[PDB]
This record gives sequence, C-alpha cells and structure tokens, in this order.
Amino acid sequence: IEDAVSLWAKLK
Amino acid sequence: LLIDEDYYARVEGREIISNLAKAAGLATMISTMRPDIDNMDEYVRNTTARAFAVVASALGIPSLLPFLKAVCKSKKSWQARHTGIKIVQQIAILMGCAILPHLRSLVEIIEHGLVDEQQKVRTISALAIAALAEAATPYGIESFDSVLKPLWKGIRQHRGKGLAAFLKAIGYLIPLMDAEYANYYTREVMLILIREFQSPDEEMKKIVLKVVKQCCGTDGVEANYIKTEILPPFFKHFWQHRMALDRRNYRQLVDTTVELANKVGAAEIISRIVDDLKDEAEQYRKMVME
Amino acid sequence: DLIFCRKQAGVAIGRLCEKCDGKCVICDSYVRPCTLVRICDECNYGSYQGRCVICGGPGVSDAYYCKECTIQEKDRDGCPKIVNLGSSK
Amino acid sequence: AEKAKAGELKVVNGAAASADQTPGATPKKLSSWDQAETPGHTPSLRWDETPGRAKGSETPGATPGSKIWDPTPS
Amino acid sequence: LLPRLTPILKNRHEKVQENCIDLVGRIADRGAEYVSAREWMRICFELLELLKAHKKAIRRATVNTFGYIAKAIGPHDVLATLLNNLKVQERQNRVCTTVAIAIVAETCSPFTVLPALMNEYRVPELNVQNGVLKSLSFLFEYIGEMGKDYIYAVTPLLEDALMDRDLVHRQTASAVVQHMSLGVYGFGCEDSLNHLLNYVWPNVFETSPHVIQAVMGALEGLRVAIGPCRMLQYCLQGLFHPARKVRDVYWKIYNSIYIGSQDALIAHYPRIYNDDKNTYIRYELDYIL
Amino acid sequence: QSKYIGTGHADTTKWEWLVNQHRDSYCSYMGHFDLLNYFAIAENESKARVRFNLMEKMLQPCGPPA
RNA sequence: UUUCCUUGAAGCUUUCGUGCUGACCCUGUCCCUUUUUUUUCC
Repeated sequence: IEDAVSLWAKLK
Repeated sequence: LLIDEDYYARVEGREIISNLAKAAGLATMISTMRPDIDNMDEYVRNTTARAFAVVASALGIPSLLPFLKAVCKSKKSWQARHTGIKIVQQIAILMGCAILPHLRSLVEIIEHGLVDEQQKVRTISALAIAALAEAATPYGIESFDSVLKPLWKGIRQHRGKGLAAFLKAIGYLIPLMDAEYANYYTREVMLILIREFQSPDEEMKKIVLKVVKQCCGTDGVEANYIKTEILPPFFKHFWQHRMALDRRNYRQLVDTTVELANKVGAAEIISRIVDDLKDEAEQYRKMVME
Repeated sequence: DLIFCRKQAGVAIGRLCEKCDGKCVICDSYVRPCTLVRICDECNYGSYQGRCVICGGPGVSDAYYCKECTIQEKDRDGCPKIVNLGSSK
Repeated sequence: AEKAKAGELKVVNGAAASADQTPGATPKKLSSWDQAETPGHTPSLRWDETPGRAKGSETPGATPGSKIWDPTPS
Repeated sequence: LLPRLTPILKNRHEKVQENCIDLVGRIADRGAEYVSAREWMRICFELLELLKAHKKAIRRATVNTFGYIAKAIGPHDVLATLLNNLKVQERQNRVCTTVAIAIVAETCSPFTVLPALMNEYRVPELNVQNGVLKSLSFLFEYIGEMGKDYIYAVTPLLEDALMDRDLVHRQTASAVVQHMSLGVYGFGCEDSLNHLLNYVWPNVFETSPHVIQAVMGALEGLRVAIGPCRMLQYCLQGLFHPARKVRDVYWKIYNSIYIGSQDALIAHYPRIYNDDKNTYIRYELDYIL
Repeated sequence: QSKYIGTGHADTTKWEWLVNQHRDSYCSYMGHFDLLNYFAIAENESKARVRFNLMEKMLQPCGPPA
C-alpha cells in the first residue's frame, strides 16, 4: 500500500 | 557492446541500456551499480560510466544529480572521482545540446576536481569541461565562469597530456567569450599554441589543431598576425605524411586549414599547397585536393 | 525503435539527404509539397547541420510537407526529427 | 540544521552500523538537503533499494521524525 | 539517338537502368516529337517490366516517364496497356503500375478515363480488383479539388468494395475515402460522403493492423469533410458502452476527433442532466437576452 | 496523446469527461469575444467580472468529485 | 382419440499448407570507445 501512495503524490 | 568499435553495435547497445534502465527502476539502477565504480579494473569503470551516461539520458539528469554530486565528493579514494567525472563527460557527449539547463549544477560538481592532488582527476575533469562547452556551443558562458581563472593559470605550468587537455577546453571555450575579454585571453593563448606545434604527441596535434581553428577561427582576431606568426610553422610541422595517413587527423586538418582560408584569404593557402598535387603518394594528394 | 523526438518546434529549416528528398515526411509522400519543415536545433545541430531528418547523411534539400497532412494540421506538433532506438546525436 | 551537520554525525553513525565505511551512500542520503523542506518519501524509495529495504523503513522513518521535530523546536 | 538507347533497357545491371531511364525521361519529356509514335509504343511495352526493379529510384523516374509518353500519345491505350501489366508483381511491387494509372489519369482529363477503369473492377480476378481500388486512391490524392465531380462515379463502387468481399477491399477502399475526403474539402459535396460513412463505419473493429490504421486514416479525413458534429454523433454511444472492447475503440476515435477541432466541439456536447453531488448542465448558453 | 489534455481512455469517468467539456467551454468563452459579450449583456456585469467569475468556476464546475 | 430417423457450430491446443499487406526493406553508413600506474631533452 505504501509505495503507490508516493506514486499517487507523483500523479497529483 | 556499448563501448563498441562498430557504429551500429553501439547504437543498439545504448538502445537497450535505456530500455533496461527506464524499464527497471531508477533506484534499481543505482543500488545496482555503485560497486563497479571502485572496481579495480579501469575498464569496468570506463564502461560503467558510459552506462550511467545512458541511464541518465533515460531518467533525466536531475533525477540522478544528487547521486553524482555525491560521488565527486567521495573522500574515500579518487578512483571513483575519476569515474564520476568521466560520467559527467559521457553525459556531456550523449545528451549533448540538451545539457543546457543543469549546466550550472554539473559544472558545480566538476570544479572541485581541477585543483586535486591526484593528476588524472585533474585531467579528466578539465576534459569534461571541454566536452560540456562543446555542447554548450556559444552558450552559458558565465556558468563555466568560475572555472577559468584556474585554467588559465594551469596552462602556464604544465608538462604533458594534461596540458594539452586544458587547451582542449580553453579552445572550446573561446567562442563563448566576449572578444574584448576573449580578446585578451586569446592573445595570451596563441603563444603557447605556437610553442606547442612541434610536439611528437598525436593527442597533442589533434588538440592544438582544433584550437587554432577556434583561436584564429575568430572574428575578433587580426588578419596579418596569423599571416606572420602561425602560417609558416603551420604548413611546416603539420603538413607531413604522418598526418594524412591517419583518418581523423586528415579531416580535422582539412577543416582547420579551411578556416584559416576563410580569414586570411584564398591564394594564400592554396598557393602554398598547390605544389603538392604532384607529390606522389595518394592519400596526401587526395587531401590537398579536397 | 524508430519514433519521433517531438521536441519543441524551432525556426530551423529542415534538412533532407539525397534518398529522403521527395518525401512529405509524415504522409511518406511526394504529393503536393506546399509548406515548410521546422525542427529544434536540439534535434538539429552540428554534425546534424544539414543532416538528414531520416538517415544520417548530408542534407541536399528541404522537405516540404504535403497538403494532406496540412488540413489535418499535423505539421504543427512536435518537431518531426526521427529518433531511432540508438542515441541520435 | 547545523544539527543537520552534527546530524551528519548521527546519520553517519547509524548507517555505518547497519557494512562499514560506505561513503557515497551517506552522501546520496544527505544529498537531499539543499532542496530544504522539500525532501520526501522518495528518500525511502531510493535509499530503500540501496540498503536492504528492511532496515529502510527503520532508518528513514527515524529520520523523518527527528527532522520534523528538530524542525519545530528551532 | 533515342532508339539507339531503346534496346539497352534489358540491361539488368543497375547503374545502366538508372541513367538510361533518366535519359529516356528527359528526352521523352522535352523533345518527344522527334520520335514517331510507333517507336514509343515499343518503349511502353519495354518499360512495363522495369517495374521489377529492387530499387526505388528506378521505379520513381520510371513512372514519371510513363506519364511523359502518355502525354505524347494520349491515354486510353496506355492505361489499357497498363491494365494488362504487373500481374505477377509480388506484395505491392505492381502498385507502381497503379501509380501509372494515376499519373496517367491526370495527364489528360481523368474525366476521360474512369469508365474504362470502373468497368475494369468487374473482372473476377480478386487482386486486380483491389488494384483498381488503389488506383482511385492515388488518383484522388493527385487530383485534389477536381474530385468535386467524379466522386459520384466512385461512390457506389466504394459501396460495393467497401462491403466485404475480404478485408483488403475494405482497407484499400477506405483509403480512397481518405484522400477523397481531404481533397473535396468544403465545396459542398458532403452528402454523399455522409452516405459512404455508413458503409465504412462498421469496419471500426478489427485487430488487423493495416485495416485499422487504414480506418483511422478514413475517419480522420472524414472528420474534416463532414465536420465533427456528425462524427461525434457516431461516437457518443460508444464511450460508456459496458464492454471493454468497444470503449477501447470509440475512445480511440473520439480522441482523434478531439485533438483537432477541440475548439469546435463545444456546441456538440449534448445536454446532460445534473445528478446529486454535481451540475453537468452548462447554464450559460441558455441565457436569453 | 497523454500530455495532450482532454485525452480520454476507456476507464474514463462520467464526471471527468463532463468537467473537461466545462473547462473547454470556458476557454472558448474567454476566447470568442462576442460570445463573451453576449453573456455580459444578459447577466449584467462587466466584461471583466464575467471573465473573473469564469476563471473561478474553472476548477470547480459540477462541484466536488465522487 | 394412437405407437417413430440423418444432421449441426464453436472454442482451445498443435511449427502443415498458401495467399498477402507497409511507394517498408535491398545501401547506406564509419566522427569523438581511444581507457593506464602524471611524466618527451638548451
């Protein structure tokens, strides 16, 4: 769950 | 494969090292590839650089900077720094005209080399500055700025491959200056250039050659002066059968002589090399001819 | 392996070699040249001065666009300087 | 962030424990300084690979704590 | 001279075929009266198999010559003669012949030639059928504005070919729709083009790369001819269709419509009823003075 | 396509598609001088207060997502 | 108001077979791989 949170911060 | 004599070999190689590096993750690539930096063999370093060049073309410089900038400040050993600097270079060559924006940062790495105690690190370093400028063309001059004042001084005191290297830089600088400031500084170099035509080193003759292209390749330089000091040496030591048999030197030569024409006129040059169409050996003739 | 650079469209006139010479670049075609090619000196520089926008040889002429790609307005997208799989330069 | 300096004494210490002496690691760590205020999760990403992603959480977590806190108390 | 050349054309070897056909071209362009017709028609029946050339440039100037003489004589024969040629060309090798049919069809009023051509799509032999289709393709690409006429002639034919026999019919034909659709632009012949749009449309779905990038060709051009609003009226229902397959595509289309002419659309989004958390009705347009 | 905004894909939500066409409605309304003036006339304001209002409604329209 | 035939599609897995598509392809092309523990003497 963690990494895709920073990935989604990279998205928006 | 990337460091490949064959032209099509290389280009394949680069293609796939991007495809991998972008394909894998950045931190993958890094966490992977440190230890090859200090690997005893110079080969694996060398190549390891050109790798980092490619992965950098993939993932952009600024991603990767803080890493590099870390490397060149590694205080354990130099061998790294020799590498990290090299990296700067092959970045230069590959990314080329596009280096422009982070130029200032990159340089802000590399300056701390030039003063180093170890030699190579000096050497390679400067060499990079060159390559940079050569992608810089007529740009970012003052970003290189804080670089010079060592360089000029360094020019004075040297013996050897490093020396001419620093030229390789300065030469690629001059086009980037103001022909008043460039004026002065030019006037200093064309001397050392003179005294140095004569070396046996070929790395040399390539260098000093390409320089003249630039120094006397200038708008803000005066015609007669070339006509006197340079030419007679020039045609003396360079135009010789050593040279033209080799490939590069052939070209680089032709270029240079051409630009001395674009300035001092035509009949001057052509006058001196006409008499050599009738010299026997071909490749030579071919050269004068073209 | 072979696709556009599509970096921004500068003022630099395009340059094509012998081979490529007739071709409207994207429509691949000889038909109805009308309007003119621009690429980024990033794409076009140095050894690329007068270099082919395709093959890597010296440019002897200047690609004209078709009219077909014109009314479909594609000529105005990123600079069509083809990058191959390997580093362009 | 002069305690980013003496901090460098800390970071150096802890990582140096977690194999000895590795340099440019420590520098890829602290090399996120100069964007100050701006350093993030991605630190755990990159560093996450370089060290064994296990110790990762441990360290960069501890760091983010000491950084937010000593970011306050100044 | 010119006859003295003529027999060389067998020469097999390259550099010959190049400089020769080049030469023959210049001269049959410029002078071209000097030489009695009979000689030419010998030249024709010799050219025809220069189209075995491995090389592009040969075929290139080859064609352009084929035209030059076709001017010198007059058309019917030279297409009648081209109709016979390129039977065994492998995988698109013959096409260059078609390119003759095209350039020819310009260099006297194509307005002459069609009936011959059209009729020749009757022939049961499949691959020459599709051949004639491309003939129309390059044909419109080379004529442009003029299409405002013979469009009608082709339209029913495009209906037949466009209806299946096989893919290839639909592929190549559809290409015809493209170059036509650009060329006509905005002279007012849309109506028919609308009509054709129908028999095109279903083709949308397939994996076959050539068929698809063909169709993308079609609908793009057709956009400029018909205008969006009509298009978009084929692309509404598709967007949200439950299935994946359809949504994949109708989206790919609606994009292609969308990038160009984004400025136009606004009018053509239909009214859409606003739900609880949101307002999807754009109230502006209904302000009435 | 992706870096060209307004691109869709088959996962496109209702909401997003509609908000798109809102915004584009707007950069048109700022665009087409007349159309703008039309609005201004109807609901009495400045040209400006119009454009201003619009550029408020830009990010919002329809209200929050789902 | 009872006690009876033949047929028919697919889909998946197989390195059989044959047509065909891109003005693809069949000629461009060599150029910064040049790397070593600094070490060329009025």
